[PDB]
Order: sequence, then C-alpha cells, then structure tokens
Amino acid sequence: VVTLSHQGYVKYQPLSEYEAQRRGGKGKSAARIKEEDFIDRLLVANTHD
Amino acid sequence: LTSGEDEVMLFSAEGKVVRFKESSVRAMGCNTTGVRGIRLGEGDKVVSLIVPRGDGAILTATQNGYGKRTAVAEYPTKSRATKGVISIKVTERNGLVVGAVQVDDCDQIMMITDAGTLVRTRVSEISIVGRNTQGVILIRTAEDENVVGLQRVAE
Repeated sequence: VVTLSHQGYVKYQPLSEYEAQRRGGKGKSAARIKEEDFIDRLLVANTHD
Repeated sequence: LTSGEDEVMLFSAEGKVVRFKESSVRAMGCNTTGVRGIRLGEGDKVVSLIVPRGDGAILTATQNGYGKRTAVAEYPTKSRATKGVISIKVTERNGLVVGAVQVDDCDQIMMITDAGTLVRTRVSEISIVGRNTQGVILIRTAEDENVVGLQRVAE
C-alpha cells in the first residue's frame, strides 16, 4: 500500500501488517504525519507492476 | 484503462451520477484539449470515476465515513453532457461525497483520513438499500478529521 503527502513523500508497506475488524473503530496511524502536511493519495498494487 | 466498448460513470460530491456509452467519445491525439462529457453544475468537482464491470457492486463514502451499498442496475443512463440524479442524501451527519468504489462481497476496504488513522473492515456489515437513502456509520471519525482515501482490497 502506497501513501503520498501534500508536499510529496512516498512509501510502501506490507499488507499483512493490518487486520480486519468491525465497522466503527478508531484505527492506527499508518504514517507519522508531518507538522504541517496531510495525505491526499492512496493506492494498493502489486510489487511487480 | 478502457476496452473497445464499455460504460463510463462520473460522480460528484453533491450526489450526481452520469452514465453514457464510451462510443460517443472519439480518440484524439496527445496534445489535445478534449471535450465536455458531463453537464457539470456550479460549486462542484468530479471527485470519482468508475468503469462498471460485472454486477452487484457499488459503494460510496462521505467526509464522516458514511456510505451505502446499492444495486448497479438502478442508475439511469442518458447521453453525455446531461444532468444526473441524486445518488446519496447530503443531510448533515455525512458531509461531502469523496469517492465511490465497485466492490462486491468477500472483499475489504481501507479508509484513511488527512491525519493518517488507517482502518480496514469488511463489507458484510453493509446491506443493500435504495439510491435515495442517507449514509450509515462506518468509521468513527474523530474531531478535525475528514475522510480522504478509499481503496478496495480484493480477496
């Protein structure tokens, strides 16, 4: 899974690190957010693509 | 990616759906402006795009994590550059429509806000409702937060 910031910072992490749950939870933070930035993109894809 | 013959559905944050055949649009060169394909209103932006395939898979979302599952076939189709119908109730507990996905059962989805807070749940706990219905609680959004991402995870 790939995440991108407004200023532009890319990273991908293994999918198995997360587990399904019931709707209505809080959820852990995927990436340590900057002081002044926000995530504006998201994508799921295979490593060899 | 679009094959020779398929359908294109455009969506807006104000609840607008437009479906038309891709045959009405012709191929062009690289450095070409293009043409208008949806009779867009004012104060709205096209925030999602879905190419229908198969059947029985549709989902929406809002700024507060409210969405619903509806049948694909109950969306009327007209010519391009034409007004659409209301796809989901705006209300006040939802906010603005962010994105739409074509996901059937046996799958999972991910929702991420502007401050992280990744979450992953299944689609079994969302039922089939009518188009003119409001959203139900999916993710417990926190203060000063809005849903920015919505992706589909297959089986």
